[PDB]
This record gives sequence, structure tokens and C-alpha cells, in this order.
Amino acid sequence: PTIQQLVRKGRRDKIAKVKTAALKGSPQRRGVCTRVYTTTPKKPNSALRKVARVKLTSQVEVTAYIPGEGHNLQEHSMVLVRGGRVKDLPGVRYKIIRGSLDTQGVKNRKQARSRYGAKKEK
Amino acid sequence: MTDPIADFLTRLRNANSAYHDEVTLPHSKLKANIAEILKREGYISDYRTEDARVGKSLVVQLKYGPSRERSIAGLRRVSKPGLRVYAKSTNLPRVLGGLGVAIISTSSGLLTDRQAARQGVGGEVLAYVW
Amino acid sequence: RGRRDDRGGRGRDGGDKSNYIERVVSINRVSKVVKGGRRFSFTALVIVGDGKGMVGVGYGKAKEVPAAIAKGVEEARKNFFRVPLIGSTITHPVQGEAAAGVVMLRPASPGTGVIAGGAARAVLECAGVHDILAKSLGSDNAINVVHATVAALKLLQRPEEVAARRGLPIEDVAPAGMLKARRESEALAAAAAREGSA
Amino acid sequence: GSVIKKRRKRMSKKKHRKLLRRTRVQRRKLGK
Amino acid sequence: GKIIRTTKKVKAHDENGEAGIGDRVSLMETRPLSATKRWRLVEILEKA
RNA sequence: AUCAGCUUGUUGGUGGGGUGAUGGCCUACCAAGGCGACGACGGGUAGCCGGCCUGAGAGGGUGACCGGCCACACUGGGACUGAGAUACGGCCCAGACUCCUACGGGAGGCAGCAGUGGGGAAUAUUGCACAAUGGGCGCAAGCCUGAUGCAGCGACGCCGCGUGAGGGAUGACGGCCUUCGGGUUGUAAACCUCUUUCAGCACAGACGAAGCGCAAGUGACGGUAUGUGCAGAAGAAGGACCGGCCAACUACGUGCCAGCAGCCGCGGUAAUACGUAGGGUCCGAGCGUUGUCCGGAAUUACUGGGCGUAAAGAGCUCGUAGGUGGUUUGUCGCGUUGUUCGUGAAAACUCACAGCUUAACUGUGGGCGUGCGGGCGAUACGGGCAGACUAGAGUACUGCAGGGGAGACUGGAAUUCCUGGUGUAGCGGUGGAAUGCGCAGAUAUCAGGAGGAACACCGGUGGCGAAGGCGGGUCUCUGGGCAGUAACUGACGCUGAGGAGCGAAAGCGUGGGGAGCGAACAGGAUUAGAUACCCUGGUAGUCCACGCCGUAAACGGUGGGUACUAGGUGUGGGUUUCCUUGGGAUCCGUGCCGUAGCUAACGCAUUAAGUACCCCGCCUGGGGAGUACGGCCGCAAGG
RNA sequence: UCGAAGGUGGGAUCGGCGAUUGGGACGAAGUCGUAACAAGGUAGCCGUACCGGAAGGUGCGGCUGGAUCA
Repeated sequence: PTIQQLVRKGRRDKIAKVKTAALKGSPQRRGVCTRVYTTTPKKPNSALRKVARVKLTSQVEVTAYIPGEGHNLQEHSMVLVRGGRVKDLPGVRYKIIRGSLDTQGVKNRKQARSRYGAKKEK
Repeated sequence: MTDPIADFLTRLRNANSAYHDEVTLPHSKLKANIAEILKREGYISDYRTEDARVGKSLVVQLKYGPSRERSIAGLRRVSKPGLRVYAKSTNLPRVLGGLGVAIISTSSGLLTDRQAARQGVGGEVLAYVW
Repeated sequence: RGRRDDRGGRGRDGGDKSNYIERVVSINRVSKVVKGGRRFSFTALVIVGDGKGMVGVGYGKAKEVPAAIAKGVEEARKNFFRVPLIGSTITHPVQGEAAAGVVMLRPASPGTGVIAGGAARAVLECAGVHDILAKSLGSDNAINVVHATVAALKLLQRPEEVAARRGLPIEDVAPAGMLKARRESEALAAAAAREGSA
Repeated sequence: GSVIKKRRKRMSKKKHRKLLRRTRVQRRKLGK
Repeated sequence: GKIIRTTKKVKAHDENGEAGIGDRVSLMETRPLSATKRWRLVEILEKA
């Protein structure tokens, strides 16, 4: 607007808007899991979601969601947390890899098959 | 009063939009050259220069068609003070695919886009009319 | 628009002349609250045209979908619109505006293809163009981009018309490449036309 | 426009004013 | 595309003190004569 | 700039010194500057580039391989040697660490190639050769070379090839649906011929070497590549997805569960959206996920956006830097432009061609290298200089209108109290009442007195002021506007980041004043309950003097300037032509209606939100929040 | 003379933790009222001051993004 006003100062982009604060710009981080409690979502979607809060190696304290039917992980398992997005429980935006370092792949999973980590039938 | 030629072409867009027969202007050299170009391309019909309060004046009659329809389908000042747009010879910007014309004031005077192309000189634009 | 494939032993399906190209752009059920509930109706934005470059724009209101489509066909039938071209291209870059609909319609060299979004792609696929280059800026809609595209095609004019407005002998109105494209397109009009006579 | 925007803004403003009533003293002394 | 007017406070060397404030002096690039005195001026045009 | 001042070898001079060379590089004296809102000095991050990725381009991201520069070599100083030094595998010192020691003292330095531990989501062998190319020393032979040449390892990437071909039914077995007819898998399979790349086993076996060598030999890769043979369909397919976008649907199983999901959203016993099955679709030695970037995003809009009500016009002016500039003659050639020279290494990129069975790949020749510097040319436009002009701007002169402002003096009606009459039981108040004032003489009425504040009527869609704002009168001092003439000056204009000034009400300080009204504060009433409305009382305040504060729906929700674009009708100020106050024409003002044009719509519409130019402010989803932190101003409230 | 490390000193500045405390976001479903939207039952809103368990109430000036029309 009034191009000398842009020669003075103007027209810069807004903000990087970083999605995940896992850290480092790293795709997945292994982590020590603690207190694997099960929660209640927002009002149109009522169920019990199986989350676990994980202390990423990156020293931060986050809370990840465990996809699949059940979780092999108990207290102090070395779960490999990737970044995802679950709308449904507020503040949980990370998903634990199933078929990983500690948490075994989902058993009798026969159709989804890459997610949930089920190895092929012999 | 900050731009002379913007008031010129502005007065041609208003007098063209409001179905006028003629228009009156403060005469100057650059407006005389632009009036001579728009004579030579036929966007206006003819202009005459009067003597008036103090200075001379430019009375342009506008060229209409087979009914009330207009020949100048627009003006747009591009080499405006504050962002005076310069043009090398590679491209005298083509206007409306070539159907419109570009009043370009090179070192040889004032030319159109086509004359700036063939004679091999560029160095300005001014407003371009279609 | 379902269950159209049918064979009838009746009087006639009344198939006849004017086998034009007809495109249905969008259908959104339009609701109206009245005392005790909602009254659903239907709007069909109907594009019709022939491959010369004559375009219609129809806007059908009915509480059935093929009824609204047929009323859009009859309304665009009532209201056609001539589009000037060069070969199968467009003449020169324009911008059309229907109150929020911005569409830039720019020509291109032949072979490129109609590159436009779905509303402008509909209005240009019904028309006589095969190779132009458009874009729909603003308003993110179907009705305003169709109507803005038709206003953009109203800002078109012939090279000859421009020459006529300025009282100048062509050559003197166009540049030369576009006159050569006039020679190419009229030459293939002569070839396919004289192959049409025999 | 609507007065709803105006009133949400004003709710914030009110709450803040109250918060400075009650902490007035405390801000003076904790600051000094 | 705005044609920006910019300034440049160079430093320059008069042996004879021929120039004063407000003048139209010439310049020419030299050897580095001190810490940022890299110009000497010949044929001063107009005095004030 | 939530970092505004920093600097004393710091800025310049002279004499020395030092250096390969100029020089606060150094030193003694002398002078006292220098650098900064074109962001100095500080803070944060970062090797820079040819390039790469993305994109229509403009631009955005990035700096891996390959190539060019720079900086460093355990951390931090220092010189020496030398043509040349951050001296990685040199020296000296001080540290931190590892190790040897007979305790006196020594030794180390993978950010060379391998390799180990650690950290990590994650990144390879303690390989073979100097045959080729580069490098060193040597007369040469030759010797050295973890540069390089190659090999190993990982679908880590890009490209190519394979897992067969042809025949084959009114379409078998099996599977799952079904309207119980059948339908799909499916020409697919079994079978019947045929062909074998690539893996397999044989035998032959390179080019890279117009090389080196005076020796007779010499290829690390290598018995590899590649040939010619033999046997036989023979050893060779998977992953995602099938509500919508978005190519692709049916059944069974659980029925707000278990789960799904990129967003919209699917699960509450008939889910094409969850799990399994058939089937389909899309890719294919891969296919999905996560992360990071560009794109779509015209969603920071130079190209290419906006600000009446959607986010967005500073409360209003004056003015510093800045940006911008009417008419016209000359000159300069700084912007602009034309042309030629030089340069923009190679590679990449693009076009053509050649080479490898093709391709990726590699090479040759153009173009690209959007730029910069030198020479020569042009002078319309911008600018500089030197001039000229009167239309913008300002001044003089003649009038004219006005709650423009400040100071001073004064006027009456009304309310309240006071003294005194006249005079009695109620007055006041309300939707209805009661607290309340009365019976000690109220309210009522008459006379007089005090005191304060506000100015009925004129007076309204009206005047003036930049905006707040301004109405009893008179006087004194002072500001602006408008018109007319054109007498003068001669572009002195416009805007204006920061900056100073003015700025309702409430509030604040010190000193006055205090009738009416009146937050807070009481009582009464209403009510479930009123911390409320309504009633009775009532302090700060409202008023004046002197200062603060700086805020408002400070609103035309519309920054300032300028030119133009059909009209119609009111009213305010002033000039003139005509009828002779009426009408016209004109300049300035303020309203109502209305075309064109504009707008998302309502609306605006010569007083633009229309058509254009100049400068400023400001906006970038909603909350969080005009809040924290920090600073500035303020007596504080707070801004 | 210069001089790295070391020592003493008082500060700048960037953070981490801190008992307690302020507010903020989300949760359903709880308690209390009903402030706003219709003249929302006292038109609403802006500034400011004061008060109140809370929404709020009142004063002073302003505004139509106000209503019916005395």
C-alpha cells in the first residue's frame, strides 16, 4: 500500500506454526511410558480412549494415544512414539507405533496390516 | 495536483463512461503528444487547442460507433509516480494480446508499443489503452 | 439424477434436432423453514452449448432434481451467448468479475488443454474452446464462477471488432503471430469444410 | 455489527478491573 | 521498483583545504590513506 | 528498538617505528572529532557460493553429493623455519583428560582411511591395488601416495529387465453372495503346443595400455563384464486402499462397546465409515506411515489484497527528517535507453548430436549465465543547474455572516433556607403503600432577605470551531472563514514516521464555594430473596481559581490533498444580468430524493463507498489478550 | 613493556527449580441465581467512578448498532 510504505517496512510472512514439539524435527522418538490411564472424549463422541503419557527421550512430557485393540505396554515400556493427530481427546496429538521396540504388533490383525504391525501368516 | 497525466486519462475515463461528446483539459506538451498518438491510432476522433484562462486548453472529441458505444474501452496509468515502470526492448509490454496499444515514451519522443518494437528502442512505459 | 437408462414402448422419447452439449455443474438442496418443519427444494446450475462457441447459462429451481435440470436446460435455451475465438483458443487475456467471482481467462498455444476449475471447466468444455488457460480467483463457488466466466467472455471481442472501433486496417490492430493463427484456423476450417462438402 | 462481540470484550475488561481492585495493595507492596 | 534515493557519507582528503561546507566537490578512489579515508578530490566545481 | 545513543588509538595531522606493500598496524606529541532512526552500539541465530528443491513466473525453502572460496585441527595463547604457515599426523607454554614410571620424570592428540565405545529414529569393511589420472623426490631406472582407481555392505535413491507366451467353455473343482432362477471369481485355472532373457551348470574370455619399461615384461577390478552352449515353465509378488472429496461394495461379526479418522465425521442389534471375509480399484520389487520444505494460499497480494457495517482510518491538529511536485526555454547526461568490448570458471540447467543392447548415465557444440564494469550514441520522460510564467499557494484592498475563544461587570423567572404576617390538620409520596416532615404551628398563601447554580421563550435538522465543543446581556482583548477586485510575491504546494500542542465525562492535588441534583450510604416498599428498579433522606462530586490525567459508540462507525463524472428540491453566507421583491447565473456551506458507476448485501451516489494520482495510519482466523514480562509517562487511578 | 590461563571483586543478562498465590483453557453434572437476545419484562452499549456472593447495580457525559409514537 503506497509502495514507499513497503520500502520503509512491510510485507513479511506470519509465523512458522510448528506442529509437533517432540523435538529436533525428528519423525519418531522412543520413550519411557508412565501411567497408562484411559480417558473420556468430547461430547458427540463418548467412549474410553486408551492413552498413555510418555516421557520422550527429548526430555519433554507428552501424552500419546495407543492405537489398536489393546496395548502390550505396561508401566516402564520403551515405546516408540511417532507424531499423529487424534481430534477426539484434547491435547493428545501423538501416536505410539505398534509393532516396535517393546509394544508388540496387534494380534489377529489381518486386513489393516502395516499400521498395527501384524506380521504375515506363515 | 500531483500527477498531470493521471488527471488527463482520468478525465477521459469519466467523460468516456458518462457518454460525453467532448472534453476540456489544461494543455501541456506531454498531453499534446498523447493526444497525437490517440489521434494516430484512432481511439479519439480529433483534438483542438484553444487559448483560454491563462493558458491554452485541449478540447478532445471522442470517437463513438454505430450507436452509443465507445472506442476507448479503458485507460490505466502504469508508469505512475512512485513506481515509474521501465521497459527494455525485449518486451514493450503487449497489451490485450496486442489488440490494445501501449503508449511508450522512448528517447525518440513518444511512440506506441509496435513502434518501440520495430524501431528498436525502449525505455519507458506510460499508460496503455485498449 | 438416477434411473435414466430406460426402454419405453410408449409414444416417443422425442429425440430430435439440436444435440447440444449439456453440463450440470452443481446441485445443493435448498431448504425453507415453514410452520412445522422444512421444505426441501433443488437448484441445478445448467450449462448448455455447442462446439462453435455459443454458451448458455441456466438456473433451475424445482423440488425434483431432473425437473430442476430440465428447467435449467430450458432457461439456458432461452438465453444463449456468443463467444469469439481464434481457432480453438481465446483471443486475449481477460479478467471477469461477477461481484465476487474473479476469473482470469488467458490464451495459450494449442495442444495445452483446458486448464480451469470445475465450474469454468464446465463453461469452457461446453463452448468452442479446446486450449485456453484460466484460473478462478476469489469467491470459491460454482454460481459466481460460472456467471463470472460468462461476464469474462462478455469482455471478449474480435481482433476485427477492435480494428473497427479504432478505424484502422487490420494488420494494424493485431500483432503478426495472431494473424498467422487466423490463417491456420481458417485454413483448417477450409480443409474440414471442403471435406464436409464432398 | 452485533453487540455480542462488544460484550465479550467488555466481560474480559470488567474481570480485569476487578482483578486490579483486589490486587491493588499487593502489587504496590510486592513491587516496592 | 521504487527508485530509492540513498546517501553515502564517504570521507575525503583535501591537502590544500580548498573545499568548505555546502560545496560541489568531485572525488576519486585512492589507496587506503587511513582507517576509512579512501577518497581524494580533484577539480572542486562550485564553492557554496 | 521490549537494544538509542556508542567511541579516547577513538577520529584526523606531523616526526619516528614497523611491513613484501598502503594504514592508529604501532608510538610520541598536537588538533577534537568520528559513527548513528538509509538502525550506530548491543542481543539471537548462521560457514558463504556455483547450485538443489518447489513454482506459470515473480518469489519461497535449502547449501547433501560434485565444484569454488573461508575458518579450525584436544581447549587457549605464541613465535620459529621457510618462496609460502589455522603449520591436522612440527616446536614452546598453560590448562582438561588418557597412559608409562624404579616416583626422579616422561608420553600422548582418528574434525586422514578403515574400526571401537557412546549419543541417537537412523548412516557401511579393522578390503585390494598404485594397472590408470594427479602429486612428491630422483639424470633416469625407480621409490612413496587410505588423493585416486576399484571391490564389499544397506531396495538408501534413480533407471532397466524378470516372475512366461499362444491355444483354451454357451465357461469345471473350490470360495463367497443370491430374489434359490442363478451370479460372480473367470480365459483366469486344469490341460495342449511353444520360447527360454535373468538367476543355474559348462568352455572361451575382454576394452580400459598410440601407455610405461630397456626390459622381455606389465590390469587392482578378474577369470569379472561379455560371448557361444545345455537342461527344463523350469528358481522367482507384494502393499495400501474401496462414506465425501477420491479410481474402487457386498455379506458376516460385535450395536455409544471394541474400535475408526487427513478434515467433515462414523459406532444406541438390519455399519457400503469399526473387525473378518469374498470382490473390486490403485500402484508394483515395492507399497503405506511419520517428519521437514515449496505448492495449492491472490492466506504478507512487486507481478497480485484490503480498511462505512466482515480484521482494519491514529480523538484532532500543527510540523522535523522523508516521500511526492503546475506552465515553459536552455544546458548536464546522474535515472532511462541504444550499441559494442570485457567478464559471469568447470559442472548443472535448457536445445541439438554422439557413446554405453535401451534408459538412467556420460561426453561434444550451442543457448543460459536474467548481472556487473569500460568505450561510443540518443535527450522524450524523471532529475541537477541556470532562467522565465500566473491558473496552485500565500499577502494587500473593499465589504459580510457567526452560541469561535478568553477576561470583566451585571439581569430576571424558578428551587431551597431564613425572619414576619394570614391560617389550621394534614402534607408528601405510589401500581398500591410505608419510612419521612407535621399538630412546638407544616403544606398553602403574602411581604422581605440570603445564596448558589442553569440560562424558558428566540432555537431548528439552523450558525461557528481543526476535533472536543459553543447558546441570558453588555463591554474590553483576540482567532478563523467566505465573497469581490486583481494590487503584489512568483510554485513558496501536498502529506507527514518519530515529535510538540489541544482534547467530553468521570477521576486526582492545593484553596475557596456549596442552592438544586446526587454515586456510596441509610431506612421504607416490592420480592422466595433484593446488596436492584420505585420512595424518603443523603456524603464525595457537580461550581470557581490553579494545575494534573489523556481516555469515549472522542461516530459520518468513512485519514488528508487534488482533478473530473445526469440531475431534482430545500435551507445558510455573499456577489451580480434580467423582469421590474420575482427569476436567472455565480462562488462557498449544509440536508432530503435520485441516474451512470460501484458493493457481499444493505447502501453510497458532485458533501461518493464513482473514475484516477500523491503521502500517512492500519489489518492478516477466534479465543488466550489490548493481557503477562519489560520499558516509558502519571501524585494515584491508570494510560 | 606487552601477555594466555589462574585469583579476587561488583555488577549486567539468559534461563531452571520455589512453599504459596493470581488468573486462563477444557470437562460434564453439581450449587446459586437470570445479566443479555422480543420494549428480554429497569432499551442496550462506551468511557470513568463507586459499590455488590456472582452475573451485575447506580451516578456523570456520550452514542443508535433504539423502540414504540405524546
